[PDB]
Amino acid sequence: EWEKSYQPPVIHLGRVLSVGDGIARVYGLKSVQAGELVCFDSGVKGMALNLQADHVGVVVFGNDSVIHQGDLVYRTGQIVNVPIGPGTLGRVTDGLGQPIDGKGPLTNVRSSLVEVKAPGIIARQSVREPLFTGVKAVDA
Amino acid sequence: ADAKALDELRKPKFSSKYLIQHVSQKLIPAVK
Amino acid sequence: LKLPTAPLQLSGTSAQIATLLWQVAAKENQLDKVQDELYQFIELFKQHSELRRLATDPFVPTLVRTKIISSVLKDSGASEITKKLFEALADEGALSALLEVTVNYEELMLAHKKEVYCTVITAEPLDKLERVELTKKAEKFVDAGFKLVMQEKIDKKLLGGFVIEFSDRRVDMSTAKKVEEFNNFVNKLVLSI
Amino acid sequence: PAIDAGYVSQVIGPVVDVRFDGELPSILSSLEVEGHSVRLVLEVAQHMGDNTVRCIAMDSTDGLVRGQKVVDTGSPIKVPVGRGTLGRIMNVIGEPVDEQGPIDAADIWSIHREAPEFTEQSTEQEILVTGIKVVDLLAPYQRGGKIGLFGGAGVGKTVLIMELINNVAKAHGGFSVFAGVGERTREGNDLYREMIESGVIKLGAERGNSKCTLVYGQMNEPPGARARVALTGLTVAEYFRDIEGQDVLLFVDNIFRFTQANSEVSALLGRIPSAVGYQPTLATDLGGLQERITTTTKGSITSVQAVYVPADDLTDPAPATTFAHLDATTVLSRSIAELGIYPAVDPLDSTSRMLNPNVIGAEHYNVARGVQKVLQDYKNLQDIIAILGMDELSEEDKLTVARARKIQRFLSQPFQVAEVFTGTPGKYVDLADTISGFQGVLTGKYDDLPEMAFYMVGDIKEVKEKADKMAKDIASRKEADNKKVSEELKDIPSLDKLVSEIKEVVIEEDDGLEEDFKAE
Ligand SMILES: Nc1ncnc2c1ncn2[C@@H]1O[C@H](COP(=O)(O)OP(=O)(O)O)[C@@H](O)[C@H]1O
Ligand SMILES: [Mg+2]
Repeated sequence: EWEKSYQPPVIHLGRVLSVGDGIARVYGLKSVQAGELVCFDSGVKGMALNLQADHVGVVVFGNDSVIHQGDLVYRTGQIVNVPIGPGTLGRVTDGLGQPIDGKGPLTNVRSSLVEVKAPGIIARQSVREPLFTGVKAVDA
Repeated sequence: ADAKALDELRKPKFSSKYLIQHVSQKLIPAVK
Repeated sequence: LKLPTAPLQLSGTSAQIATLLWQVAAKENQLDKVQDELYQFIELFKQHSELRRLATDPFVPTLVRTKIISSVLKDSGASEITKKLFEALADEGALSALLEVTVNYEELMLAHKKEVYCTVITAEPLDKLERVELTKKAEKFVDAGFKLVMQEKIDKKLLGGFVIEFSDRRVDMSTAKKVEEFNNFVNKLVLSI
Repeated sequence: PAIDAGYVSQVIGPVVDVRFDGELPSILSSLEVEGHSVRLVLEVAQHMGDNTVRCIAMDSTDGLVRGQKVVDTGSPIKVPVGRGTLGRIMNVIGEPVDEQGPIDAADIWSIHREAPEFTEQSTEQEILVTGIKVVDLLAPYQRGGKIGLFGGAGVGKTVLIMELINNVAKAHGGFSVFAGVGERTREGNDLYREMIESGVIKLGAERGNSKCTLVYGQMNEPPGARARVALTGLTVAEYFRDIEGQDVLLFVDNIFRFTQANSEVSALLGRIPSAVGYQPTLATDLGGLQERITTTTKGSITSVQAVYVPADDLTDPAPATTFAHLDATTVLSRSIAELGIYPAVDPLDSTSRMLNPNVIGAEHYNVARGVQKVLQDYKNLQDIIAILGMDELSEEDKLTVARARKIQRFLSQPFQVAEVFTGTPGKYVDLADTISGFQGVLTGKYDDLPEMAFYMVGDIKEVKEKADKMAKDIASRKEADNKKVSEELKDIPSLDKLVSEIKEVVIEEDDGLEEDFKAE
């Protein structure tokens, strides 16, 4: 059923104009979203921060020494997300959700956005049940 | 803008020469 | 006032010249005329050094720049839009912008003829039926009745199929990405099962 | 759909440049983005010059593409106002966020208007008795005036605003509008639930007998929303003042967040920054907002606004500009809170225009000036008391020090809204009780009591009650420990009788997390 439903998605390209000071200016990506996770061809991710009229300001999640002027920036199509779920329990991840403990990929997990609006006035209730820290200076 | 479309303007693409052969007949007295 | 709308919106102060140059040449129906007239100056700036002195040298007076461009373009039957264009740029010293107006006049002309220059990379050169299969398969990626103009290249590292390089975006319909995406899907499905 | 529909030109955080092909929107007019995840409303800030407007988004711009069609509403942000807004919650664009259905709108008003003119101003100085001793004595509030609570980061200017709600708003008769600008969402939910319990906000069929409208722009909102929710709450108050023509209360928690949200936006509107890092248009933005919160000839707005101070610095331009727009200033300081004196009002930095002998009377003004003279004379003695010791002043100096340490403790008071985390009952003090008690401490009738007799009491009767309550305590030593617990006959069971009653709980076998993650 995967192979009968298989569509090679039109990858949107974009050259790098200017990199340095931890931020790349990216030509192209005319359909990119504000706050979208873009992926450089060096494998280092980025976030489309400032959508300008003539370029896209991309802050680079990683060392920007691997980015050159003329590198290709593929957009991933989604706002900056991390894998969330019970498969993260026990795992040491970096700031983008990729595991750094070397225990393989995060199985049993699902990507969700890191920039979510906090729940509103009618979504809360009062804090009733306690959370015991095990420090008796604190819990008393 | 871009660069890769702008490198292609290094190639001759004029497809008519009623100006390039006219201006050299009138540029040099005008600048002299 | 009442001008025909540009085929696509563009950037600032150099494409805004080319948008306005397209918007007045469309009311004159001289779109292909001045696109030929802009191209002739680009070879003209390639020939003479005393002409591209008027665009780079900051010591020519702004009177001598606007007189020489008029004293050359009295004649030759150049369109009255371009001889009004070059007097606008010579008064402001924006003669250097012509190389950037022309590349912004091009894609306005390209989106008026609704053509899009793509590049096809296949494993073997095509048939004359494989081309008409490929054209209607690649016509699902443009957003209107665009006349697709293909180019053909060969990469045998692809094991059959094609990729399209639209110079904005790329679609990889090759069997190489198909088999590696297949193996990724299989090796990630047995990661769970 | 060609004209009156522009497209997103560029997106710089909360600042969206929208390009129109012709017939641009006016400044302050609201626009709508088509096909966003939530309703995204932009509000035009500038005409950038090349058929481009520059807007501020009232929600998050995450997910905008630079081609998205933006329709123009032809009007500024228009929120519902009227009596059908009472007992509801609104956000910055007037949408209900209480899940009680649509807001029944007596009118749909724009949130932008000019200040009332000079001839509509009313000069009427009547006092507002708050029940708080330091407020009623040293900086009395005007009934119909602008009140500011200054202080930074945990000094108590939300507990002061809730005590002012609890005292003034319950005994008011008019309507109230709480505009929560840039505050905690926990606090807004606390106020909403506490106002449901008090009947100030009623739900459902008897909703129209509510006495409060909440407009919440809390600190999880993007800087376009916090910069404009005070205007929405102001419009809901302005309708009751102008059209219904009655006296209302406007409680704005952290009007500093309006200034801060404009300071966040204005870095991206392409401006040279002003002093400490704020926008160049600080004073005029703050002024044009504050000059609408006035008493006029057609109605009254009693405005209580908490003002945050950054880094406990009053010389910061956002508090220093707010100082001029207020009639009563209540400066809460951190060191007075660290002394345990709550409400932590600095009595030598809080002022009022009602502290005038022609407004509050002669003995009230004289008692207030005498308390401030004792406190200033004690503040001038702080260095030598610190480095030489108390034992080297003159006798009148160390009488001044004792009376000042008495009136510092006596200015503190237990709050009825703080009785859930203190344990002391709250003490509403009448104004005459405050004047009489402080005249008693000033003349010298109470040089005999201890200092801690004055700490956290209502009035001058309760200092004597607490004096005998704490001098019977040093005599409180009773005989034989009064046991009656040694072998109580069949009242205290054994331990295994008591473990025989406690229920067994079931421990559900390694957290069950993968079985319900695959449920979706
Ligand atoms: N009136 C008060 N009486 C006693 N404690 C207070 C009082 N006001 C504030 N506090 C203490 O200080 C904290 C800050 O109160 P709050 O009014 O929320 O301050 P802010 O809003 O300025 O941060 C409270 O949680 C409490 O511990
Ligand atoms: Mg607070």
